[PDB]
Amino acid sequence: PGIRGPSEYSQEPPRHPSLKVNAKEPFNAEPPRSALVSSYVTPVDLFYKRNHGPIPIVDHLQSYSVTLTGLIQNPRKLFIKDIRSLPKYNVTATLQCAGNRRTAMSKVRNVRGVGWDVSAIGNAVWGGAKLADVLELVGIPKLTASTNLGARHVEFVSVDRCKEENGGPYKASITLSQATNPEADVLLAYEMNGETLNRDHGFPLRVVVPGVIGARSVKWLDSINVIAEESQGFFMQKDYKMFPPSVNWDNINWSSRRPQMDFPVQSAICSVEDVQMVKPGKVSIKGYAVSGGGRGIERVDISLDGGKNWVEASRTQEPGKQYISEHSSSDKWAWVLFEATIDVSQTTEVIAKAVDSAANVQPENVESVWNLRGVLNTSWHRVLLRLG
Amino acid sequence: PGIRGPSEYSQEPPRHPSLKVNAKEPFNAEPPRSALVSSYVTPVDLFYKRNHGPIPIVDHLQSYSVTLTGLIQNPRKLFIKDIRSLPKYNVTATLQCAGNRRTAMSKVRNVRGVGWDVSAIGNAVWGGAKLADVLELVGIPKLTASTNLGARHVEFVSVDRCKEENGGPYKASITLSQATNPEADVLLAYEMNGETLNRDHGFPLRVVVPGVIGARSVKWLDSINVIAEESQGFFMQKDYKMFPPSVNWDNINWSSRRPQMDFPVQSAICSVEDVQMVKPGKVSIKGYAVSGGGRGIERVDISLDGGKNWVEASRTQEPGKQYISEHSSSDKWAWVLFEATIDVSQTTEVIAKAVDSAANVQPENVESVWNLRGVLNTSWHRVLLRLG
Ligand code: MTQ
Ligand code: MTQ
Ligand SMILES: [Cs+]
Ligand SMILES: [Cs+]
Ligand SMILES: [Cs+]
Ligand SMILES: [Cs+]
Repeated sequence: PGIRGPSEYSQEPPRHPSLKVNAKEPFNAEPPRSALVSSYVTPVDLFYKRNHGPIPIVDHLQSYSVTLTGLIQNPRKLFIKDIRSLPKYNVTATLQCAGNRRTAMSKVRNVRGVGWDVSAIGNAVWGGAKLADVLELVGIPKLTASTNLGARHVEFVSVDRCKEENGGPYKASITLSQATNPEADVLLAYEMNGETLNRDHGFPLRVVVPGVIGARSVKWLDSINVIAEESQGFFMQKDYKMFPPSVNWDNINWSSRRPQMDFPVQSAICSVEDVQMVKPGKVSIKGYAVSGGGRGIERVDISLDGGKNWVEASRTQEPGKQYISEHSSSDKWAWVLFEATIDVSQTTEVIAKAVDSAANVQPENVESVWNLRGVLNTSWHRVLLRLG
Repeated sequence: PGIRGPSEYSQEPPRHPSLKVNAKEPFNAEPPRSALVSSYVTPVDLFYKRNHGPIPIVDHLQSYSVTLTGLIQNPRKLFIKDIRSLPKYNVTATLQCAGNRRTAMSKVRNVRGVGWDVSAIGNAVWGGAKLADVLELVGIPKLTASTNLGARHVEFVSVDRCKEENGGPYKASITLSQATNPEADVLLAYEMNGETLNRDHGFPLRVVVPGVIGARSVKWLDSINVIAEESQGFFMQKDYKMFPPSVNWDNINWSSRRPQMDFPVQSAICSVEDVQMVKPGKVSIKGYAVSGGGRGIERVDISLDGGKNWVEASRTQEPGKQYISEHSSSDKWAWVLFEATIDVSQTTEVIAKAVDSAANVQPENVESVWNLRGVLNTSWHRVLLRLG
């Protein structure tokens, strides 16, 4: 034991004051819209924070370890020294919380849960060890779907403490396939944006699962548990699922839906507020677009006339570099930043929507995708510009 | 030379007479709706047929070969005997033509091209050698993105002859990443539904690229050409791209869009016609749903009231087996068949839409996704039931 998960909030780390706080305990927060999109790589200070419990505190860093157990030949135990000695990779990858844009779905028909605007999302450079390498180390070769021992899934278990698990830890799981395929870039990350991982973001070690919803990138690892069936954790089985609009608290059956992993094409306008005063002339419409599953953004469309007509915005990743969608130069796990300059002379509704590399679209209206958990609001984002 | 590509249509193979023919020369055809969905595995007789030119004819089977050239150490030449001696795989995979459902898009605003109804799609068991294995044979190891010789793409060149290429061959390409990853199941297929591959479908050898539009699964292979940049073939650069609705023949710039590979969530009702007479009582609404990229179908929704309310249809792959979406038992490259029994007492509009494992949705209206080439019509399919 080099680390503990507190059961109360007295030793929480400090955060940037500019953060819009959606829940204090546990800590759930997001940057102001106008700062989200200022840079392609999200500074740690401004990277959104989503926690189900108190933040773990490390008393003694050497003596911290991740335990490799379950359907494995030799249940080893891996120290932070051991993880840093594996071949290091740097993966650029956006974490988007499945809760992103929930508040606007709630406004239409109420949802229980923490409120989020348009910034429950962040892009960072993750440094660490590939999970496939770590599993090779324990007798599970690369590109394996299942083993002779019955292994099919990999469960990541935290050291934190959540009310929902009655004081137990946050957990998630992924398939052995995904875990064991180095091209899927699942990372045991000990670094974020070139610095040592912070407390808020999972120090000393988190999993990062690219192209998958935020909720699966488990922070503050206690164990990596190789198992026969998917994790039966509360947050795999009784959350983070996409129900149809007909489903409510009286008819919900949690086993009727599969756990959400991949996520669909998303965009939002960030350079202006949902209802914003402007001076006549040129206004810069800037924002983000992403899709899960390693799919890029082929197109961002912007409309000034209630969606009769669209004009195409520009798209960019690393600044200077030209963005190309299904391409070896592109950062396939990361968002894409969009900009369009428009001419305003009158009170104007502006709308943004994105289309990904697989030609997937965003739903026109929240109503068609409205869901009980208030997740994956990918409605066309509509903003209103007014003449002040 | 054991095979040739004709320049004229005098030696075309026979087809099933039930086929609805959309163009005779070259041969472009699709089964009647009502037969499409009778079985999970589409019989070869009824599997849709899409050709840009005359069908190649083989005069001498031994002496046919595929040539491995380009950015490769030892330009080998591989005979059909050699391909069959590699480890055989059987992959279940749906080919959907990017042109599927084009005619309905054209009704709204005219598109140039061959007309298709709802059946430019088919599901089969493909037998052959993995392309990753074949490339390993020529010194390119598995899970490579690029090589020291500058290789980044793999181009498949046919032996056929197309007007568009001025008598030259149909070609496509994929990334070295996709080609070389055995989990992507790219196959050099010599078998289809347990029999030897037909002429129509590429005898003796075609590529099948799962989870990617039909157009990339190049038939009647002449050469597998490892190269530094994407193929400059006509059908990669000047076709099979997804343009926004504002693009027309006066403003089109082909380099403005990337070549379409993955495709989005699609469904159609097949057990009844777009306008159909029924007797009061119980009517079975049966169809297909698919998505590209190895994504499953999480949900199919059916509405009888103009899309105010939806009820969930059932979903099935292999009969008897229970379909589960992101699961080891599921056929991730294959379509999903849906059925719902409904009660009709009155004249009724029925609507079907699907939602994939990544929670991607279908666009409500063609207008929003209308495009010049008339590809990837994934509009909600609406049918009209009348009281006769
Ligand atoms: N140990 C641990 N405890 C958590 O509550 C926990 N929650 C997260 C969810 S649920 Mo969601 O609501 O799909 S977004 C999200 C991210 C947030 O990463 P970060 O704080 O570092 O921005 O951490 C995931 N990882 C976790 N790990
Ligand atoms: N050699 C060759 N010539 C073709 O014209 C050719 N066209 C195809 C397209 S273009 Mo599309 O417009 O996206 S659907 C489709 C499929 C059809 O395979 P099959 O006919 O056996 O169903 O083969 C692709 N492979 C090809 N291979
Ligand atoms: Cs431990
Ligand atoms: Cs890159
Ligand atoms: Cs050849
Ligand atoms: Cs399977």
